[PDB]
Amino acid sequence: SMNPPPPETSNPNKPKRQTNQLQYLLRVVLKTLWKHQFAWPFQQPVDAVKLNLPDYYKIIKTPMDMGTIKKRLENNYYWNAQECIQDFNTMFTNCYIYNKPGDDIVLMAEALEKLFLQKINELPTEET
Ligand SMILES: Cc1noc(C)c1-c1ccc2nc(-c3cnn(CC(C)(C)O)c3)nc(N3CCOC[C@@H]3c3ccccc3)c2c1
Repeated sequence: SMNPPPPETSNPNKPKRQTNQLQYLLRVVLKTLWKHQFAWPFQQPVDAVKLNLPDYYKIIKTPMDMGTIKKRLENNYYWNAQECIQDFNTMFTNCYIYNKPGDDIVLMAEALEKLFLQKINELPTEET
């Protein structure tokens, strides 16, 4: 089998912006998560071929990972902080769909998501 093409990290027709919130997401939120003990499985797309995962890309049609989100923040791909926050949420949700509650990968995701939500509370309250 084959993996699909990864999600785009640049698009020459999509308008770009840097906001205070998008900056905080790169400089504070992603940085914290990236260095965490349980980050590594989320630092790049799920290689479903190499991990031999049954029907992964048949169940997960909107894949997402921190590797992608990191390059997207670095390339000023997003217009809004909400676009980025929904990428984080997609990634967690995906994990909780494909994997059994309480399995190791889910406990890792749950720890990252708790840390995510703590740092999302510190966001500048207005996007400028
Ligand atoms: C699936 C899935 N859904 O959301 C995410 C995120 C995943 C995901 C992503 C990457 C993964 N990478 C591995 C992995 C890559 N190398 N190794 C080390 C070694 C010695 C080859 O086993 C383990 N291993 C992974 N899983 C695959 C499924 O079962 C558990 C196994 C795992 C999880 C955590 C630690 C070790 C192994 C996993 C999983």
